[PDB]
Amino acid sequence: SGFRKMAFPSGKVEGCMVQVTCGTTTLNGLWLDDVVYCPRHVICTSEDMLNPNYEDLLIRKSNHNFLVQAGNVQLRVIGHSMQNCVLKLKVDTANPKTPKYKFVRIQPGQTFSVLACYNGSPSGVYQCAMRPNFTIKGSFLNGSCGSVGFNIDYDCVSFCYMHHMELPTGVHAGTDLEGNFYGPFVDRQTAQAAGTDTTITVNVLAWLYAAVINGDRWFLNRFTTTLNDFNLVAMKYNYEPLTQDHVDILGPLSAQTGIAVLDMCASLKELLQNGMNGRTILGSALLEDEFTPFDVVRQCSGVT
Amino acid sequence: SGFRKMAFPSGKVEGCMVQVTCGTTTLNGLWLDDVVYCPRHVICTSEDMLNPNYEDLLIRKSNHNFLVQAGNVQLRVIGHSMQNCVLKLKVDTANPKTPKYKFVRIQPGQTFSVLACYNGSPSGVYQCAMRPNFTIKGSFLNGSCGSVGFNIDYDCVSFCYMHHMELPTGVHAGTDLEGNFYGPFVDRQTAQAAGTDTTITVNVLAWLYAAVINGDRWFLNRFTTTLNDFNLVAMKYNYEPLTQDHVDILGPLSAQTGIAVLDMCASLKELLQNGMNGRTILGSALLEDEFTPFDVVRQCSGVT
Ligand SMILES: *[C@](O)(C(=O)NC)[C@H](C[C@@H]1CCNC1=O)NC(=O)[C@H](CC1CC1)n1cccc(NC(=O)Nc2ccccc2)c1=O
Ligand SMILES: *[C@](O)(C(=O)NC)[C@H](C[C@@H]1CCNC1=O)NC(=O)[C@H](CC1CC1)n1cccc(NC(=O)Nc2ccccc2)c1=O
Repeated sequence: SGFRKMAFPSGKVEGCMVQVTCGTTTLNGLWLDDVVYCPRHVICTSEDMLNPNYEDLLIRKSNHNFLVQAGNVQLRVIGHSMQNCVLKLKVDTANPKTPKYKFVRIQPGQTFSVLACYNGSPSGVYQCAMRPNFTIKGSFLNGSCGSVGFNIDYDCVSFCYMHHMELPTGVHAGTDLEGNFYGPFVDRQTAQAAGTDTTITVNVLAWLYAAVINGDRWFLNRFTTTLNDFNLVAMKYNYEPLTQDHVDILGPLSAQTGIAVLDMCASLKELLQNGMNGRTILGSALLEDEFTPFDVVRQCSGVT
Repeated sequence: SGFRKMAFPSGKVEGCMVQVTCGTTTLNGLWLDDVVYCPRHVICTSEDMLNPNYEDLLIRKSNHNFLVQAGNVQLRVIGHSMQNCVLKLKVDTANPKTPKYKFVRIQPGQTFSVLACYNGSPSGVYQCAMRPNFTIKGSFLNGSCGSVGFNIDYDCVSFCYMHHMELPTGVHAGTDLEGNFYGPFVDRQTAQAAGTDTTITVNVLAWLYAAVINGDRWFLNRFTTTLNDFNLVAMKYNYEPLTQDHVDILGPLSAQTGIAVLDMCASLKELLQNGMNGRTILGSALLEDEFTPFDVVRQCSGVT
């Protein structure tokens, strides 16, 4: 049994990761078929970062300015296109190991695997969630940019994130693979703080269900509640408003544990109102909100 | 910046994972060159599990009893050998994608990546530590057995663990790739509980150093201490005795933060004696002991 923060295998993505060099700047690229994707700020100097005009910066740039390196192989750029905040570089080769793939923009609450890369080479993989504020709590050093976040349907890799910037609080922002930022952020060295970081209620309820499954159950109260009731408690503790689909979604888990959603909503309610009082649910001494109902099911089923 | 529990890329290991079927039982195998490694309890029936005599069970078994499946390919077994609690199956093919590899037995405190597998296909990867008791806190369902834990030196994969059983408390035990159990455990369905789970002191000190680096510093006290002093506090809170090498090892971190080891030993000392009082160091409301000094450095350097 047992339960951990666990990421999708990285093998399929690994072999799509290449180094991109334009001038001084060097960051990571995603190579699918004969296109290579990268953050457009690869063309920016440090003096530009303050206030860049990417179109204008693009004038002076040509195919030959972009050094794309796949291990020890210098892919020939033969065409370059900007899309929102991504650069796409047409190359003369197709990636032999392009998998079945897709670009998806995820909703806030949804989780993905992040393969961290420095110089086209992967350092590590870790799982995180798209937070309500639209930020992520990543692990990212200078060089990391152009790393991507993904899910797999054991066949088709789904690309949701590409990393661009770090923010106050030491959190992160980035783009879908069409280069639109999650959240009202821009690629610019300017003051742009995050909003209020709210907790993903449904995700916690899943974590609590995962505890029951596993055996931790001390938090299980004898009371029930209402949706309206609980949502009136939730806003006080900056949790996200729990809806009916959210209820629907927790059904299978409810099914498996024989604990109605709304009873679990009341177990949580007291934990908000009374804290864990220095006990540990599933190892954590905090309420974990970075597991989707699906993420739990994956792990309490053995899906591959 | 930011800091996460992060696992080595799984790509190289992924392509060494195969399904092994002997009778009803079906578990995972590691295929390197022309040998396939699996837990020997693949030859056990449920009636055997109670008390198995593997030698005796082996008599009735032949090369043709072991179905090794690499995706949709039925590797020909041509020789079978038992080593402690592992089965090695000689096959007529070499694994095309065998990486530079090694078998290492790790010490308690050392961490590795676990690639969880069901039916030769990987479900997920996650990082955990070999605990002082010699157990691991894994995520493992029936089917998981024969999954392996590894580190990579970005070249050479080092194999340290292969998963066999789950224990009371919902923790796990297993073997090096030579099939010797970590800890005084046997492959048998019998009563065999773990010992006292102690905390890996040095690992926590690293986590604390990772906080300072990142920016969390509220726990930094104005006091210092002694090794003997702190170790007298540690035993009370079931932490591992901190030694001089452990001090030596924390040097680079000390170097980077300009905080002597022994000052950090005093910051910890109060946290033991006073608890976090419902604050969060690096997201966790608990003292995290599953990061090696090296693990921190990797992540606060960008090693690949
Ligand atoms: C990325 O460009 C890269 O890897 N390039 C090789 C880089 C990655 C980040 C740096 C360290 N960790 C990271 O995730 N990101 C940037 O340098 C980024 C460039 C974007 C396009 C404009 N960037 C530039 C300038 C400033 C910041 N962030 C801050 O300094 N913000 C901040 C202000 C106050 C307090 C805390 C943070 C930035 O991310
Ligand atoms: C493994 O054999 C497998 O995957 N086979 C296909 C399997 C994996 C575990 C089952 C669920 N999670 C796991 O990690 N392990 C076993 O079945 C294992 C076999 C070993 C060789 C003897 N095994 C058999 C019998 C009993 C246990 N453990 C317990 O039931 N122990 C226990 C007692 C009391 C309280 C809690 C646990 C066992 O692991």
